[PDB]
Amino acid sequence: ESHASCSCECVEEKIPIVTLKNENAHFRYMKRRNDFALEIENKELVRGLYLIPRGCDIPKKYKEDGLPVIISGEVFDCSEYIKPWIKRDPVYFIKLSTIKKK
Repeated sequence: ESHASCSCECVEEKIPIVTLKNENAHFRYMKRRNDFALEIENKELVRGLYLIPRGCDIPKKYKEDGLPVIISGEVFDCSEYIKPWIKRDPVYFIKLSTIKKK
């Protein structure tokens, strides 16, 4: 179990989606973005959307494409992005509390 700290806060309103506890996931390297996302097993909770551990400094040992991991944290969106005029990358954000290699 590696504990983590995440500080990329929402500007307008945090919109909580779901809280994950000991969730199976895989890290996915995102070529265009050039960042790592998490794909979780329980697709029904996030519509299959990848989770961006935004602002979280992840230990280098987890940054491998396809690595199975076990994660906990708060999945959320930000209302500033929920606007009729906003075109967005379809993702949710996650504030990670723990990550473990599966």
